[PDB]
Amino acid sequence: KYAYLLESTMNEYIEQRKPCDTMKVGGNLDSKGYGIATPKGSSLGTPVN
Amino acid sequence: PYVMMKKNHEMLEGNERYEGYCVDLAAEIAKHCGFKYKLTIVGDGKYGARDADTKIWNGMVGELVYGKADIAIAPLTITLVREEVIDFSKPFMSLGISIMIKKPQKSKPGVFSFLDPLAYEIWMCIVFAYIGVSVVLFLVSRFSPYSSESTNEFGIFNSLWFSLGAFMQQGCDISPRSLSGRIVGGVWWFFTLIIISSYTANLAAFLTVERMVSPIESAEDLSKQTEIAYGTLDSGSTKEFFRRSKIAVFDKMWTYMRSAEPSVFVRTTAEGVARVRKSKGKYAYLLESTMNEYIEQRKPCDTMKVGGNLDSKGYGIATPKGSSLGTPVN
Amino acid sequence: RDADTKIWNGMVGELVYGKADIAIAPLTITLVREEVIDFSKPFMSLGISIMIKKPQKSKPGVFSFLDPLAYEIWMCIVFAYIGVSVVLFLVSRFSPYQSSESTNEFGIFNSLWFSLGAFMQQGCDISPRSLSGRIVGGVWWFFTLIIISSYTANLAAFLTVERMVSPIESAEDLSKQTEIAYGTLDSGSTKEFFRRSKIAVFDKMWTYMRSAEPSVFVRTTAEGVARVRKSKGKYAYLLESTMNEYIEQRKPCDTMKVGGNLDSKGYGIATPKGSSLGTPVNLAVLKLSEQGVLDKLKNKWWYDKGECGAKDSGSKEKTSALSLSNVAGVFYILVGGLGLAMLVALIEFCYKSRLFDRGVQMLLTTVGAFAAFSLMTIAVGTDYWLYSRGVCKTKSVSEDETSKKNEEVMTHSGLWRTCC
Amino acid sequence: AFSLMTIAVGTDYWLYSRGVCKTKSVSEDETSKKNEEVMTHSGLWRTCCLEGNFKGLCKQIDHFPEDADYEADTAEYFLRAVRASSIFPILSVILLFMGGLCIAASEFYKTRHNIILSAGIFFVSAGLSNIIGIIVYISANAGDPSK
Amino acid sequence: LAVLKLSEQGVLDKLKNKWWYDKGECGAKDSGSKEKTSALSLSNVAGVFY
Amino acid sequence: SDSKKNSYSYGWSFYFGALSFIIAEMVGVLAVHMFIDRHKQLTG
Ligand SMILES: NS(=O)(=O)c1cc2c(cc1Cl)N[C@H]([C@H]1C[C@H]3C=C[C@@H]1C3)NS2(=O)=O
Ligand SMILES: NS(=O)(=O)c1cc2c(cc1Cl)N[C@H]([C@H]1C[C@H]3C=C[C@@H]1C3)NS2(=O)=O
Ligand SMILES: N[C@@H](CCC(=O)O)C(=O)O
Repeated sequence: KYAYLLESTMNEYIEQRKPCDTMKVGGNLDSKGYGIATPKGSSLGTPVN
Repeated sequence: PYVMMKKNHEMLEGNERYEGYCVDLAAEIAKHCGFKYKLTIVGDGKYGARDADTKIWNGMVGELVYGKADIAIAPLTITLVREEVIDFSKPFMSLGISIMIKKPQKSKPGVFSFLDPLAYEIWMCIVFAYIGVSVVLFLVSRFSPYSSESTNEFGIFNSLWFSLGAFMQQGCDISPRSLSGRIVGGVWWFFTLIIISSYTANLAAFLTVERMVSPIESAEDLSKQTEIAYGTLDSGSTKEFFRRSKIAVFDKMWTYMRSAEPSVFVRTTAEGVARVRKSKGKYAYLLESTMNEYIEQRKPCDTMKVGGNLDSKGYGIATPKGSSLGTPVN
Repeated sequence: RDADTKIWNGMVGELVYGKADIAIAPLTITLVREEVIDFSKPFMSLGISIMIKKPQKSKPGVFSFLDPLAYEIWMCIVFAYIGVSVVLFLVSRFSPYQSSESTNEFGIFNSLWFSLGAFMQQGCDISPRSLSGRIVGGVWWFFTLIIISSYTANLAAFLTVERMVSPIESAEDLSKQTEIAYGTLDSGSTKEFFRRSKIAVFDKMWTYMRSAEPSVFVRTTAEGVARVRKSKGKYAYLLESTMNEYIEQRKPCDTMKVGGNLDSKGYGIATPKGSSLGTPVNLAVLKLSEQGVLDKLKNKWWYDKGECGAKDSGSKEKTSALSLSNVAGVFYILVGGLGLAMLVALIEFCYKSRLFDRGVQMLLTTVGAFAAFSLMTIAVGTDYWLYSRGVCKTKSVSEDETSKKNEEVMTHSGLWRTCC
Repeated sequence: AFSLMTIAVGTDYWLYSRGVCKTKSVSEDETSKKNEEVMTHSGLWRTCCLEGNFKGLCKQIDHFPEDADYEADTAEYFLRAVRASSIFPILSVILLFMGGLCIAASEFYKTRHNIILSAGIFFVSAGLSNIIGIIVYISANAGDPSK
Repeated sequence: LAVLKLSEQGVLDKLKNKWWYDKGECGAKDSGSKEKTSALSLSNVAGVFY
Repeated sequence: SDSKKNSYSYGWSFYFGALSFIIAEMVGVLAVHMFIDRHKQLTG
């Protein structure tokens, strides 16, 4: 009787853990991303990209 | 639907002749960053690749590297070799390489679909066997029976009804009592045991069939069958993907495309969709999924997206390397 | 080698006489080639193999309706049919302790008709109508419910199955017949193999091939494939397995490779003696084989460039309508049953229009009792029940191992004794 | 019934199939290509092309086909041998005729009283020979491939 | 040279055919159902006869 | 193989036991017909 809204990567992870009693339904409502973050002006920023 | 010619292209001028998704996106970007713009089309109509043995970019990437264009509001896939020459923005749609086939036109179950487990020549010989048994069972029974004929209850018309009861498995009141009567009744019982049971066993097969829902379920299915050609858009990012991939299934798919004649590669997306529609399902076109959704949801509705996306990519706004507005577009 | 001039020819000659540096080629690793040029570790494995013409799909028979049940059960159904009809007669006809005898309508001729009717799932006119009569009728109903539901479980499948029937399954099966013809190449290492054969099977194969008219040997491999395809399944050609798999994957797709490889040999990259290339060529073969490149290059050229496409084409499955050819045997029996029914009605009409005895039937019973007692004692005593492969007096007792009882033999078993 | 069977065994519009025409009846030259499987009214003995430039030409059917790819088992051999000689439609025609002689010898040679019974047997037996001719005909048309 | 000479004379074959196959302790019969539509056998329905 | 290697076949001793069945059933029918016929002569 309860549906929880959370990010999809966590949601797929809880589904693959015991007691296996969760399910991910529906497509993603928004779309966002996880990205590697470097400080401004770091020389690493171009090879990390 | 990224860039289209507006229906009133003759009536309008300037930017107003174009309309589409990128047309709306370019307006929203320039509204935020305050710059005036003019929408143009790339000349060769190619997205952009390097020339082999000449090392010269073509297309929309080629216009940005060589300074002829300032910014690309386009379905331009963020790939490795493009990033080294031009900066991309953050992705604005997510997609992947997907497959397009012709939809198999489904055969509707007709109004007389119950006659399908047995052919149309076998029902005709059932009726000929039904007539033939009911007359022989008449000739046997009403045969100077030695008052004489009044004993058996098998005329012709009762014999047609006894034989009809044996076939539809419902039984009847009368039953043959002479020895030659019990032969023709006994053989027709064996006939109707096989044929009715061959019907019900095959009808279980026709009802519980799933159907020919996909000859291609996934990308490995394309790799194993050579009856069906598959190609990509020439000088695009999708062709560059199969060349550069070290995955075992994708290497087999590049081995097929490179060698096979006639050339499975197409010039534009509109040409490649047509080769699906004109090959009786023997050409599967590997295109981006966001183009594949748009073709699938429009008339004449004879294209089908099979399998998952082969990977995950993205479209990006592109400026030249170290251009003045690269950071505001991010 | 030329036998007298002692110069090498071929690609081995090109490497010895310094013309070439490496023989990336299907060159068989042999002893006499090894002594004059080095060989790599073999990049591909092969052996002598059997090529037979691909047999056409076995259509189901005329009598394919009785295929869901084995011929064991059909004979036991007939025995159970006669068994019930006699018991149902015997039960319903005793002297009831003058119309008391004539109550039940079950003679021997009606009781055959009740039992036939219950089995064919058509209701019959008469009913047992007595307690011991209904137990026979009740149990035969439970018999026919189980058997018919077992028979008609998958009756449509047994009418529409085709199976490829190999005439030959291996080299020993080709050894024990002369109708299908052997063949090898006239001038090759394969014919050399059957000269130097201390295996009794292969030596039996060689005495046949030498003494055979017309000549089973062919001058080229191209003619040997054509003699397979011409002689309509009566010719089997022996050649190396890598060629044999290649001809199978080419149109008209009417060849088949049967049996395992009779010998095992290899193809290796050949370098001249003392070449510096010999050590990296050895190590490059080993790098390709671990990476699966040699598995990938073989799976490309032999099967993926294949004109045949046998894998995907045989993989798709369909279920289709019954044809008249599939159940034509049922119609042959029916019209055969109708012609029999007219023939019986004529001969009984001529007999009625144109001498049973109690003493004659008494002599008939005495002979038949003795005839039944004679056949049953001869059956139990004498041991010719089953003809199958079994343990015989080679190693009838398990005295020593490895001997395998001549690998098996035909053995007429019995109810107690087995005899070979 | 005597007329309809003699007409049926006589004419050759039994089956409409993509048959091997007269041009491909012999393998005469290269790339004749059977006019890409031209429609053909095959029959009980004669297979003849229609609606083509080479229509109106006929040949006997190869009931035993050729040097093809078969071991020739006995069930297919006996089925081909029956349909080749067409013994079941021919036995139908003779059985229809003998009933025609009995029904002719009914009014004439009357009071024999069993001729009209025997004519019933010839008419029933001719029908049973007729359906056994139809079944072997349809079961012999499996050589048409139908993939 | 020793391995190649033993291979061509079938010695490596004869020693393999000896050691791997002479034991034969169980005929494993691991083929099983190579063909799918098996005819129903008497041992499966022998209880009905009983 | 799929009922192919052993290829079991039944010899003449098996079929005699089958013919010993069918004769034993025909006699058992005829012996009952006598027991009916002996009581047709017993009663009349
Ligand atoms: N698949 S195949 O038969 O072409 C094949 C055959 C062979 C392969 C690898 C493959 Cl993929 N590697 C072996 C190698 C492993 C070591 C033993 C022999 C060489 C060195 N040679 S082989 O036994 O000749
Ligand atoms: N049949 S077997 O496995 O016993 C077997 C296997 C092989 C044999 C000989 C036998 Cl008997 N010889 C070959 C050898 C002959 C030449 C070809 C490859 C090496 C050099 N190696 S093999 O291919 O590994
Ligand atoms: N998004 C692709 C489209 C062309 C293709 O699929 O190859 C590109 O810009 O290169």
